[PDB]
Amino acid sequence: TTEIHPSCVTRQKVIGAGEFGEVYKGMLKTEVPVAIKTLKAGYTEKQRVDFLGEAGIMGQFSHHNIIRLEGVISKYKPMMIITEYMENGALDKFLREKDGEFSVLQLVGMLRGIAAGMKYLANMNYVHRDLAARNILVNSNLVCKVSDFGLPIRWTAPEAISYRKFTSASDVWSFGIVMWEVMTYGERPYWELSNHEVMKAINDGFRLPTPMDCPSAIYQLMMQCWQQERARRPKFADIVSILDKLIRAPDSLKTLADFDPRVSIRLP
Ligand SMILES: Cc1ccc(C(=O)Nc2cc(Cl)cc(Cl)c2)cc1Nc1nc(-c2cccnc2)nc2c1cnn2C
Repeated sequence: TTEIHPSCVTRQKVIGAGEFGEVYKGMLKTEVPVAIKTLKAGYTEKQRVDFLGEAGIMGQFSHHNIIRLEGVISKYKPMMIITEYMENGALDKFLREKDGEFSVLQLVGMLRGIAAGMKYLANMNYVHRDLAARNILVNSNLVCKVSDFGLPIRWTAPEAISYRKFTSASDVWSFGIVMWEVMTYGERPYWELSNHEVMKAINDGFRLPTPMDCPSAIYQLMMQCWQQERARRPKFADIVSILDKLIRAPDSLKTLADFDPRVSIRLP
């Protein structure tokens, strides 16, 4: 993993928290903006193994839709994981702050990118376990990069909740939920239902209703991500292929799924 000298890093502002340290925005000289996760004095052996292990896995990833590791500081303390900086931040907040501002084709493009990143992770034998819009970063080209900021009942497949079976197929369930987040501009899955009410609804066969203005093909795809039987869900290769074909024949997205009105307004 590329080792960066501390003199090349300037931490500027705190942007969040890590396992045993803080996360910062800063600048890297070689200035490019970067995000910086630190491991502070007193960290345990297990925290060090997990921190350096995370850096090592991130260093093996090279994909347009996966956050890119700039380097690591391991030879000096505090230790640091340094990534590219994504100007538009996390996707859930981004869409909530830009409600209605994008075209259907732009939104589906986002999903294609997320799906390509997930196909790569799954092929690399990396199970994400926490896929949600809050863990996707957006750059100034609208490119979505799968990330993981650490800690999700509403996003998690039934077998993962029930007996802790996390696989790329439970990640597919989560991707379905991410599709719904994107097409709703960041609505909260299942709205005010409690965690127990969500699981009961899922077990009894209910599923999230179609978003407003949602292409029929897109709702059909998210519905197939939520099959109870794990083996029946599409693989990420299937998802990428479908999304790529829909984008390349964009008239395919003009057919919309019926939106079930929660409210009726009667006017003459
Ligand atoms: C520094 C860093 C370290 C680790 C990871 C990461 O994704 N690790 C990872 C991903 C995979 Cl797919 C697999 C495995 Cl093994 C590990 C990401 C970053 N970078 C960012 N993080 C945050 C941030 C904010 C608040 C709280 N925590 C983080 N904001 C950012 C970043 C870039 N731009 N912005 C606005």
